[PDB]
Amino acid sequence: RVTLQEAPGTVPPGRLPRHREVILLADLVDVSKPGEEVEVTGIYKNNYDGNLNAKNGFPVFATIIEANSIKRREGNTANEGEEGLDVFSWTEEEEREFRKISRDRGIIDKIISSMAPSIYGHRDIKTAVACSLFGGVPKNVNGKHSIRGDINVLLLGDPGTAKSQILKYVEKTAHRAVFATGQGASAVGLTASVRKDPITKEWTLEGGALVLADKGVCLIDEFDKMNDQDRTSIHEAMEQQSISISKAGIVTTLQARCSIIAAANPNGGRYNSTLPLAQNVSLTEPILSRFDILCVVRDLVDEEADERLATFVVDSHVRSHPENLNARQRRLQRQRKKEEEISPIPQELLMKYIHYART
Amino acid sequence: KVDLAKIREVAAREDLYSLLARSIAPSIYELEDVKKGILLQLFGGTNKTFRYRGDINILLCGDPSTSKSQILQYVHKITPRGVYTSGKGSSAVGLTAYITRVLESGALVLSDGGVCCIDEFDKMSDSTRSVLHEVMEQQTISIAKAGIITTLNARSSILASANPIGSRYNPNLPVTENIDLPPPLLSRFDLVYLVLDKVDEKNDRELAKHLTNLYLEDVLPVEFLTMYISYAKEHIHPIITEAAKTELVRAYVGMRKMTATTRQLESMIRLAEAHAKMKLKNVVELEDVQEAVRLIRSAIKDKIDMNLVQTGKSVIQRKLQEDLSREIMNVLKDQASDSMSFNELIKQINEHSQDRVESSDIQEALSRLQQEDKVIVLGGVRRSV
Amino acid sequence: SDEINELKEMVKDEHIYDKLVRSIAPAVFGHEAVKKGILLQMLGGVHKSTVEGIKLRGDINICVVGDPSTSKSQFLKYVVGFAPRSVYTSGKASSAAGLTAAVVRDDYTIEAGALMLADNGICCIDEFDKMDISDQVAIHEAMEQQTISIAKAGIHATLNARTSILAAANPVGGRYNRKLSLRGNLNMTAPIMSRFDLFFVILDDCNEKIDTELASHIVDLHMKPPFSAEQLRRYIKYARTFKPILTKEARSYLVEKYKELRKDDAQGFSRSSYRITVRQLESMIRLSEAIARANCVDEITPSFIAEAYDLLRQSIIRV
Amino acid sequence: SPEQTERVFQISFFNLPTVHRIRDIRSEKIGSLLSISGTVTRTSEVRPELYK
DNA sequence: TTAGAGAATTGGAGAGTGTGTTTTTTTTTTTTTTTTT
DNA sequence: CACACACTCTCCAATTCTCTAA
Ligand SMILES: Nc1ncnc2c1ncn2[C@@H]1O[C@H](COP(=O)(O)OP(=O)(O)NP(=O)(O)O)[C@@H](O)[C@H]1O
Ligand SMILES: [Mg+2]
Repeated sequence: RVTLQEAPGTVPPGRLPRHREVILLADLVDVSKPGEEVEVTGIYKNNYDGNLNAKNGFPVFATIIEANSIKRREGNTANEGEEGLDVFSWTEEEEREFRKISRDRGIIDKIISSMAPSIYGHRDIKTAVACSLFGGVPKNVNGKHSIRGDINVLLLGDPGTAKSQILKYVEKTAHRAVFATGQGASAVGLTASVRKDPITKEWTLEGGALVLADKGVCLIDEFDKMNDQDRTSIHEAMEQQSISISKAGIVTTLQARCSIIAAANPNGGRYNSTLPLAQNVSLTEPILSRFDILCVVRDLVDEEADERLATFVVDSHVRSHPENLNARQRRLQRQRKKEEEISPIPQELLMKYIHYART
Repeated sequence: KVDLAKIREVAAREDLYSLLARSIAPSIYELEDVKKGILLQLFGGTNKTFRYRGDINILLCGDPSTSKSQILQYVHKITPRGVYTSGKGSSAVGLTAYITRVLESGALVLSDGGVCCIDEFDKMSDSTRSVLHEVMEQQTISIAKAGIITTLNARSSILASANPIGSRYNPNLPVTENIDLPPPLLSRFDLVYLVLDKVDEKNDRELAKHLTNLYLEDVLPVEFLTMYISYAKEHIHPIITEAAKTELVRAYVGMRKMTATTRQLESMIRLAEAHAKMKLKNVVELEDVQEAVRLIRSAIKDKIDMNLVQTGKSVIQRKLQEDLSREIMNVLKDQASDSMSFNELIKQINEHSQDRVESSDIQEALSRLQQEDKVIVLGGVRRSV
Repeated sequence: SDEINELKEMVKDEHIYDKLVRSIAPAVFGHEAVKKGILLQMLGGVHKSTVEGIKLRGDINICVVGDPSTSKSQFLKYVVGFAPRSVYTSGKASSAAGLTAAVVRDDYTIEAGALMLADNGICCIDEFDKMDISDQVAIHEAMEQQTISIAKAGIHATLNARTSILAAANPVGGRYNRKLSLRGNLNMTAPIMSRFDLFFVILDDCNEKIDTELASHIVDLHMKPPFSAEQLRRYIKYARTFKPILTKEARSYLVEKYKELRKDDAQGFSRSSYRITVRQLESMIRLSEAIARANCVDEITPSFIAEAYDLLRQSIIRV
Repeated sequence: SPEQTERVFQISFFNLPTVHRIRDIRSEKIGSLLSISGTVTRTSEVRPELYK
């Protein structure tokens, strides 16, 4: 059984989420993990049971969805071009297309230009995001010792510079990803926590953002504005890529092989270029050294770079305007037209190319 | 369990306003202007639907050593509806409202048009002070929890009472300081009375001889007053006359020339309605408006101290901003750094620069100078632009 | 058709844009540039989703600042009375989880906050400078990314907060210290100072002809506008259905007006800005779209960018 | 087409002369058409009654 | 045509079989989040 | 376990039906 509840972005605010019991049978069991947004197809059914009829006082029947398939609502979701139960699967005619483009002279600089293609400039951030989004290779040495393969990235800089838009793009683009923000993220909402059941009423583990992003990315917006007690929960999952709980007689270690991308502002809200880094930021050497690419963003005035940037932002609003051979195919030639003005490579191909290169 | 002609006996009278004042609380010695204003709070101003409302709000302030709490008792005895409580007397949600295993309701609610009496108001916790702005400014409360999304009408005339913090209230120093209470909540009261007197024989010879006068034996509408109030609140609904308008403006201009926020004009309008509802007059006139002023002048005159600021202290903050400017520039000239430890900042600024300024004022001026961006604070460390 | 004849009578009018800023907050005397801002906030810019899956904010954020006496909260009273999907809240009563969302137990779940309860409408925040900075920072995602995202106990989540913010503030010291640019009067830092689209300073500078006019309004307000609230509400619901387009002469004009804002804000040897970021370029787009919505026109003229640019200068220039 | 069922009709009376409070409810009025004014504290799932 | 003797069907005594019932539920520790400290 | 209730099974006699002679 799976209790399936309404998605909090479709649930109208201040009104309760509804749920249904879903039943998974042979070959559908173990397909979805607690906390995913899931889409089910199935048979809606009902049966008599006396407890309803007893407590409700009417001849009323419980209802159950016998599941016939499951899909996980990853990707951008406002998209007609992405059929099937797995949006990161490829076909043979797609793998052959990855092999073709992988031997384009300058494929790295095409892929980097295609990271957040509607964000102008910032090629060092796009470079750092590309590296973190593909990752390195994890290593184990005679069984005795292990080395971290994930690349962690800190976007440090001034306001209104697409640090948060770069992170919200990586949440659409990465295979498994989780997003968290400042005072909204706790030490054990990251990491993991122990739950007590109301019925059987003994202890169990609930996985946090660094488990639900395992073999994936965790995106930490406004990392400077976390509580230091919450921010210091990350130190094990950066290097050892594990979460070692010992609480309530549960003593164990979860795996937590995420890449972490973080976005922060300097002290006083602005970068001050005459100071050393350790004075521009409220962080310290053990957490600053766990990040293995640092990007500093300075929003300096310049009369020609601000023409090139303002031109790109104006054109990006006009191109993205919601009022700019059958319709379900015919919308895809205009979506393809608009996307290929900006990007060297289709976004649907780059999502599958990244998952293919990772796996 | 457990006639109209009588209104006319009172409503015709020459002495009427003073009669009612001397009979709402007949044990209480003098404090005549406190009685006179509380009386207008019982009737209240006027109301309309389609904003402002006929609720009135009063604060008493002064030493714990006096009968002002006994007034707060008489008002709870006289008033239709109403509740008596005090500042420390519950959690915030116990004074407003809460949700349970379903409405919990507190002293600030279920008293529409009724006097919410509160004592110890100076020592109410600040989280509980921060309950009142939606009630005192919009007559209403908002909540959303556990599927409930809701608003509740609070609609109470507050009668508050407060002590000085610690010792006797000093008369030189300001009312904002001496209660330790925030001006945007204080400015929200329609009247504030300093209920204070000195040791004074030519009063106290009378007061002691009055207080002991009660024990000697085996005009006062002792019930008919609360019924007179009830019938006045049922029947009488004043309106501004054109001959009232010219004075309400002229007096507000006089007070602005003299030092008067528009909250004073809103207080004058609602009091001049209550002073026409008293006398049952149903119409507001020059002779009513002039008492609404005279009561406010007797309250405030007896610059409005917002942000706990004073003219003779904001000039000091600007001199402290200049003191930081010069003190850091001369050290940048003579010493081998543009930065100094906060210990050496208190050991320039506090030791010989000026009369003794504590670290909290330095941190204020310096923070407002971070906002202007002329020094950088790091961690204990401070460095010139 | 009884209502369609009123919308026909409105859109035809030679001067409707003037009639709209005069019908806003009619109980408040003066402050006509704030009336104009509040109208534009209720119309909003067009929300846009990019071919890269990146979302762009359409909603406008207004900050009103001034003396603790000078009428600012009467706008918040008005807006929460007039506009659908709206809430009132304030700074001393605030918390990070009160504003955004909290986590409740006894299993964990979401309790909706002030910025979710106002999703697709206006969150009015009073006492804003008196809000604890540890609780102020909680809205930086909900102001710009228009979502609140959470990781606590067993309940990770992402929630909508497609809300316009209207914030009322007092200077640090009560009096707007006229010797200072806005950036120094107010305890806000560049991260949030750059989120608000435009700021209005409003004041009660004591002068007798103004004083007599204001007192005359407040006494006449006790039982003594070219459109009704029911008319203005129907006009707005109509205007909100347009999705204005930036014409080629407007696209090319907009880049030069942003350069002229951006050139002047530069400070120190590095030429760092403080107020002007590309959020202010996107603010000229949002404002010129709302200015077009009030005129009920589907296409943006460069004169609507000039009207947006003066609404941005009116926040910046104070010496 | 298949065969399509009997339609069930919800007759919805409205605009009664008088409104009762939850405290005005008395068993003497069982089986009689009232109108009731109140505020919702909870709502259940939408469930199927076995009707026929 | 009444009335009385013999045949058929129904009522219910009572014997037989089968099922459910005690019943509690605060207290005390451990945790994780909000806020009022 | 054992003792009440819920429910079915079976037999016996009580009543009414039907035919005959007084
Ligand atoms: N280089 C850029 N190219 C295009 N658009 C940009 C660029 N920089 C910023 N923007 C846009 O302006 C807004 C600011 O980006 P955002 O990601 O919200 O700022 P940020 O860098 O995270 N600043 P902050 O939240 O204050 O720390 C978004 O709408 C972006 O789309
Ligand atoms: Mg950001």
